[PDB]
Amino acid sequence: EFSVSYDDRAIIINGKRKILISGSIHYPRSTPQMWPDLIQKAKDGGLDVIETYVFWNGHEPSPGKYNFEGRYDLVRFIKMVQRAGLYVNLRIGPYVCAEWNFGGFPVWLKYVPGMEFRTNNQPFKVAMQGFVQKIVNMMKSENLFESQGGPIIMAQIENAYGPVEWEIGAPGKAYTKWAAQMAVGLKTGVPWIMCKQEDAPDPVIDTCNGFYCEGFRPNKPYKPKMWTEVWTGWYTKFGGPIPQRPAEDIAFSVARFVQNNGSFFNYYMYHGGTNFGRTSSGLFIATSYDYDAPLDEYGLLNEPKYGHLRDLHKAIKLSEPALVSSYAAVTSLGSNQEAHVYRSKSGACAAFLSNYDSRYSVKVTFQNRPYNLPPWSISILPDCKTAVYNTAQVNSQSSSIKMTPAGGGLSWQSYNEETPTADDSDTLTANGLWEQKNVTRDSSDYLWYMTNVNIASNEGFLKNGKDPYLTVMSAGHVLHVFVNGKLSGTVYGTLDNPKLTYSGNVKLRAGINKISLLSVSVGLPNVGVHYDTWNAGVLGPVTLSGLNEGSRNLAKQKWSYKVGLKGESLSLHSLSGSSSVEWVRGSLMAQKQPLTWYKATFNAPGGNDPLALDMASMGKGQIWINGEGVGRHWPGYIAQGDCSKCSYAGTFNEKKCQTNCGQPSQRWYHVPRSWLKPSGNLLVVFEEWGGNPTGISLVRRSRSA
Ligand SMILES: *[C@@H]1O[C@H](CO)[C@@H](O[C@@H]2O[C@H](CO)[C@@H](O)[C@H](O)[C@H]2NC(C)=O)[C@H](O)[C@H]1NC(C)=O
Ligand SMILES: OC[C@H]1O[C@@H](OC[C@H]2O[C@@H](O)[C@H](O)[C@@H](O)[C@H]2O)[C@H](O)[C@@H](O)[C@H]1O
Ligand SMILES: *[C@@H]1O[C@H](CO)[C@@H](O)[C@H](O)[C@H]1NC(C)=O
Repeated sequence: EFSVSYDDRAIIINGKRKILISGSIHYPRSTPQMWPDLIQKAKDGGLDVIETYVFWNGHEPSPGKYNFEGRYDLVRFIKMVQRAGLYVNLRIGPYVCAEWNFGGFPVWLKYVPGMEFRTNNQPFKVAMQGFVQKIVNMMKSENLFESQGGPIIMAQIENAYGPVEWEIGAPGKAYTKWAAQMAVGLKTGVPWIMCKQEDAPDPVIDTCNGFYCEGFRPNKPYKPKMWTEVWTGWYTKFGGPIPQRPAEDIAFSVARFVQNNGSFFNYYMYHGGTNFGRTSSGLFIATSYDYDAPLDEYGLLNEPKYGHLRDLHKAIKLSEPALVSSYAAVTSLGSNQEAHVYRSKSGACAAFLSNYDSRYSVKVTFQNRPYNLPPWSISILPDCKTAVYNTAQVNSQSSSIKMTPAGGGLSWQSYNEETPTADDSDTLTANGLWEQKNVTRDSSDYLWYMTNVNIASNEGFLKNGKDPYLTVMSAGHVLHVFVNGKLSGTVYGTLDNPKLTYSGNVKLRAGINKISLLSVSVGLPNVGVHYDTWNAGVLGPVTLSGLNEGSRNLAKQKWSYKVGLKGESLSLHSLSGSSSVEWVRGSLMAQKQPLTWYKATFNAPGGNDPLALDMASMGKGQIWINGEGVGRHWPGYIAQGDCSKCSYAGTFNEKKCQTNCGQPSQRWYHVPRSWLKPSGNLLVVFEEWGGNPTGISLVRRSRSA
């Protein structure tokens, strides 16, 4: 009764070939209350398919122990897409990349004996197989594959493994063949895909990802041409600018794919949303995952992009009957101009008129009619006669963002975190430096590295006014050097160069001195060959120079360790644990002091406009609302980059249209309205660096013209 197949031309759904317009919405990057609205906006946006990864590390935070509640109710999500009458592309992975913590892998999986990620490895294959089968059976049980009458029209195994293969060699090739075969073996009833996988074995369709995919061809003539990730922008990193991609360029890129036998394209992202909590964003990925998506982080329409693409879709639909019953024939129109014509025997005809010149308009003559093609544009003629649309002629009104403060400054109470000093009587120690992930298992961003340094009272520097020199090399990502109780410096890295060295004169005194290093990870790496093996934390070298002896290798002494903060162990973020301790009030409020907790109670504003926290007054830390993790803040990290003004025309790259340079990387932090009660809301902020909580203001988001 229902089926999904495919031929050289398209995916065939229930016996009908389709030109499928898709967009990505990641279920855990918004709330269940937001989903129907997001999905409805997608539908009105002209999307046929919603595409999502599955996030293993969210769904299995402990072997055998699963989570499918709240924003992680995968089944609830898929069912809401079905209710909107849209299809689903379930990209199961379970390596997913996605700028997501560890690429989606549960951290515990690293520490399974014999384990090795994304290669021909028995522990890996068992774990991977097990979870993929769990997800497929969960879907099948509720008849959620299209074959069974459900919305899922295809699924992805792995993610962009192709590049990784080339470096890993034969074991990669064997893993690829295994992953494809095992996926197909789960008998979903619908096609399987792998992205960036030139060697995908039948019957798996290999797809394309990027800014443009118009030249791409699947690895067999009898597979449709599909573009699984049309990048709508780029991620925002802490330390980085807000990257935009011009709607006119996207529409061009899409038109250019479709005109050339493309039959499936998917905006990555259609709704980017938010990296909530502390196990969502990957290495240095900002809380905001806006991606300059057609639906902004807050779920509002990103005009004009949203509309311009709605118009594109409308035009593709007018062309569809012709598109699906012919093949693209190319007629040269000029030096740098083409016609792509889909003429069926039924008489139905659709034409695409292109101008690849990035500088000049060209007048072109097609079937006796003149067409002005703006630079870097395509005109779509659904009947081969009248241009209903052109990729550079944007007929939606633009929109910009306003954040209107609402409520005011709340009453704050503080709670100072202690700066721990090692001693003779510690619990968890070793004669060397341990890698952070290994020690913390990612239970917290924080690991204290602690040691004693003995200074003999005859030391040269003691006789004079001098201070010895301390070098702390760390694999990243932030490091606070504490000497004899006091903060001595803070060094921090970038996505590209997460490595750190602190280098400074430290005032030591005769006898036993206390060094305490606060090592902080900001998400776990999520992309790269052997990215799981990359280190975090202070693995040194660590030297103390300017002594009677030459330098002293402090990696070679006894170290002690404290995982996490005490506020974490006390859950000062939840309502129960917060009022199980006692906080400072009034005048004696923690002002610009590191490692501080702050707490306040507020009423939800009225209105139906999305809400954020203005955290400009703050440094770096985490935010909770009624015990639910809003995410990490890091307004302290100023955006660095090249932010020239750009035009839509010409080959786009992620750095072309960057904005907000010399401003806080992310100032506003999304708060889902579904997280609020009318009154008595608990706002907890751990401040890592130092900030003034008073000026923390709640804000209301609208989009003007
Ligand atoms: C769109 O698809 C068809 C095939 O699916 C392409 O036409 C084929 O071109 C190949 C290689 O150049 C020929 O050997 C085949 O004989 C053609 N097949 C058929 C069935 O006609 C066509 O070129 C593609 N369109 C564009 C724009 O390239
Ligand atoms: O899949 C979602 C994310 O993909 C990321 O890039 C993946 C791709 O990166 C290429 O540079 C590389 O050649 C290839 O091996 C893949 O790893 C995107 O950069 C990211 O924005 C998401 O789209
Ligand atoms: C990892 O942790 C264990 C102690 O729990 C230790 O034996 C091992 O050497 C550590 N290795 C590192 C930090 O790489």
